[PDB]
Amino acid sequence: CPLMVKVLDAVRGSPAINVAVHVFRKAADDTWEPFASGKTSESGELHGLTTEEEFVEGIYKVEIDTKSYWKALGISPFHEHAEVVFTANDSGPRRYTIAALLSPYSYSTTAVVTNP
Amino acid sequence: CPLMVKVLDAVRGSPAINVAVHVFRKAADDTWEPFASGKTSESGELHGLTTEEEFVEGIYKVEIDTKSYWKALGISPFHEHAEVVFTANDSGPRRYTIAALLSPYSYSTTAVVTN
Amino acid sequence: CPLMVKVLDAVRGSPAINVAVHVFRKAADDTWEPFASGKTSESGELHGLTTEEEFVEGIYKVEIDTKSYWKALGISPFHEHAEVVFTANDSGPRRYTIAALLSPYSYSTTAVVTN
Amino acid sequence: CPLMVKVLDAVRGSPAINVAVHVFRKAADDTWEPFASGKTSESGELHGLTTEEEFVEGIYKVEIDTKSYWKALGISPFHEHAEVVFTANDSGPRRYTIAALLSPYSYSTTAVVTNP
Ligand SMILES: O=C(O)c1cccc(/C=C/c2ccc(B(O)O)cc2Cl)c1
Ligand SMILES: O=C(O)c1cccc(/C=C/c2ccc(B(O)O)cc2Cl)c1
Repeated sequence: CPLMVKVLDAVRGSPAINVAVHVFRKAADDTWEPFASGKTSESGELHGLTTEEEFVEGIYKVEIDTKSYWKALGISPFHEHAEVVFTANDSGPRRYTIAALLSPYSYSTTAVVTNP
Repeated sequence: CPLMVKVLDAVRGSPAINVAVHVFRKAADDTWEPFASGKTSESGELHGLTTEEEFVEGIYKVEIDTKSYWKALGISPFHEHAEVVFTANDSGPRRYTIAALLSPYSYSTTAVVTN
Repeated sequence: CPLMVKVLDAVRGSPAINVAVHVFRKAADDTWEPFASGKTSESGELHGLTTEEEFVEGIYKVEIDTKSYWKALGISPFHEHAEVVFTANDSGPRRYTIAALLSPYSYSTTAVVTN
Repeated sequence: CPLMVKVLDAVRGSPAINVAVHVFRKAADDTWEPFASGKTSESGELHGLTTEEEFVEGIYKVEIDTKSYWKALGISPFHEHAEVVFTANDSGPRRYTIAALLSPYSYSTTAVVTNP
């Protein structure tokens, strides 16, 4: 699994479940092309977005749909989404975990990058 | 000052100085139109981006050029930039501070919205 | 103002107002001796804790009473309090700001140390 | 596993490996009694600190030795340690993950609490 997304809820102290995630990759014309999408499981994890073959070098954007998540809990949050933009695989294949910790008016994101 | 941006450095324990910041407003066709920009000061702050008259309700994006900041310090970073996307809403408090705390492989952002 | 404490609320997007803060200094027998305390202001800030003369090198602990803050808002929190423990060092920059961003099950803290 | 500690490094984008962790429990006389200790593995996780039987109701302090961690990387950090203090098991047994994300002058901690 070359790209995994994990989302946690800082209000409830739990995984953030059923969070929609859309991944985009910058094309040669500088536009953001849809790359993969999914939603977090009961563990707050999203697996299976892509494959080693498909996940080539590029600039990727991981958009985490935080607003939809919060509204369903009765909270009117600040942000539209959390966006995470990074260059991937420019020194060869790596495995990326993109993690996000969510609050209604704040979020934090970190990456764990490992070499297979 | 309806919109202020503040940036801090979690590696050095300091304001993040001379960081480029660009603000965009979402247009009717869903594209991002340049709205305001500047560089953070010695206190890590960027004031004077807009005025009450110009800062109407709508969706805004604040892009913070974190990659260039880390590169200038000789530190290899993860993100191309930090992006903060939010709706300005007239019912809520009037002044928005978008703050960001930067590390090479992580960032955190919060909004302080007050009267 | 060699030591300032600033507290923000990640749920409401606001300063954390009227939060009790206690500062302790580590004594020679390893016990924590009360040093200074106060409540955060309407801007989430606590100034005037100590003076240059009194704030000598040593290990300090800042305890932020987060549990009472959340309980007053009707929100069930995880932590008893947030604790920030650090060494004051004379070589470094002179003014210390200990900042904390609070959520019910999480908190983040940073130091901004400047001249 | 009723209590697990996970530590990540925000400078390197990796697990924080070999981080010492000491857990204390408040005694009846209000002193902090040593409860369990260990260090994080290659995954940044510390398992096996305690058992369901031993981990009774109480106020617990998880002290993560961040200063020692950073000095070994050549960084003179701000904090002595990160302390995480919480009441546990007061509504019956729960499973607790205490996570911490470390930078030289900052750290963030969150808890994931689940009901077995
Ligand atoms: O505190 C922040 O700023 C922060 C930011 C972004 C992510 C995280 C959480 C990471 C995490 C990753 C995996 C597990 B796991 O179920 O083993 C648990 C946790 Cl908490 C914490
Ligand atoms: O993102 C985190 O994890 C984080 C952690 C700890 C503190 C902060 C906030 C810093 C701050 C400091 C001063 C002002 B100010 O009123 O000029 C505003 C802000 Cl938001 C953000």
